[PDB]
Amino acid sequence: TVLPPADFLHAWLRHCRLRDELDALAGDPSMLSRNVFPDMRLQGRVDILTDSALRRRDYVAV
Amino acid sequence: ISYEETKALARFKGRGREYIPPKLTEETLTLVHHTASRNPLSP
Amino acid sequence: SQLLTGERRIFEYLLCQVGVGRSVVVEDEKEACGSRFSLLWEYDSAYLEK
Amino acid sequence: TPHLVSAFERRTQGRLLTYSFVDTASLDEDNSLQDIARRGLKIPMTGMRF
Amino acid sequence: SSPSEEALLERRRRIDRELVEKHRQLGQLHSNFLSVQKRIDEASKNLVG
Amino acid sequence: VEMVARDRRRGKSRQSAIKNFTTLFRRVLSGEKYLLVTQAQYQDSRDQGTRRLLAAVKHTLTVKMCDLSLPIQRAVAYRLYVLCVSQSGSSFLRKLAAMDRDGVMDSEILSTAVKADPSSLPSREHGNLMMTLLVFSPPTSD
Repeated sequence: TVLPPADFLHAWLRHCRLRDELDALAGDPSMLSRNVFPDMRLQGRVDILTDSALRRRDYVAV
Repeated sequence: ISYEETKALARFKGRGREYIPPKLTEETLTLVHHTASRNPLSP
Repeated sequence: SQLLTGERRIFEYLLCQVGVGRSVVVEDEKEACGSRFSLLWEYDSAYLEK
Repeated sequence: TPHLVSAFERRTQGRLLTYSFVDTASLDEDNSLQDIARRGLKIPMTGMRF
Repeated sequence: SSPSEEALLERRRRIDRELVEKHRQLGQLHSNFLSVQKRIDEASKNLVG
Repeated sequence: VEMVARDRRRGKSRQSAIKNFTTLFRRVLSGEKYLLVTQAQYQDSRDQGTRRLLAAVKHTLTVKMCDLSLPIQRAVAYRLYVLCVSQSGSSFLRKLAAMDRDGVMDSEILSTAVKADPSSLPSREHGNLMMTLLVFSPPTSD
């Protein structure tokens, strides 16, 4: 809307190279940012045991 | 018959097993009539 | 506000064909405990009402 | 087991056969799922709810 | 309708589609983080209980 | 995909392939049971016989497996799914989904335990991470 038709053609040639230089300076890692998954889970065995309960656990076990 | 039978029994027409047909899709208001025939005697 | 995966699970169930019959109406579980009710040979299960 | 289906048929002759769902974690250490495939769900003298 | 103007539009579609997939990945990672956090809260109410 | 699997010309050529490789396998096995006894020094003549037997085993299984009906292949793929999803489960479920069909055909002592419930199962995309590592790994043997 501001440049005359002569200035805007030169500016358009400038702008196409500007897009392609932003193509180069962007990279394409992908991959590692795509194979990470929502895989989180809680596991554990916590028990409150009396010493005589530990006596009975060892009788069953070794 | 209608659309219901002529689509499912004519596009397939009893054929089957390897055919697979393709995809399915002043000058305000007066109640007087402004007469088309411009004879004043036409009504 | 939150997308819900809802932690889909490892539900392991046993579809037991439980054959109950001629049940006596009984209150909550604390009195239907085997060692304190002692059903007859006709009645064969205990309906926990409340 | 064919032994289990024969004993179940003899026990329930004039009763319903309701279909209950049993959670695998609600079972105690006695009724391990390895043990269920060999003898079935053993109900003790206290009794188990369905 | 230049080749650079509709190579611009191809790059609009590629990045915008990848934004849709990444926004769902933030949602699934956030849902899983407070999934395990709920397992912590239930473990606190159960072990202290 | 439905065109190719249901194409009759290729299907009955697969069946005629199965008939001809089975007769090839039977003849190589029958001819290898007995040697040839004449009056000459003879080499092994055995490494070519067993090479045609392995040729008539690999090629039979390529035809017979590629000629699988789609409902059958769907049931096999779902069986591998319940094998894959079982790994984040109980000890009995893990063994039973990987077949193992052997089993199935003063003293009030204070103890308690709190358990992490084994109902975790990470999201649906981890489900495909299961399957694409059973089918696209390098083969262990032949």
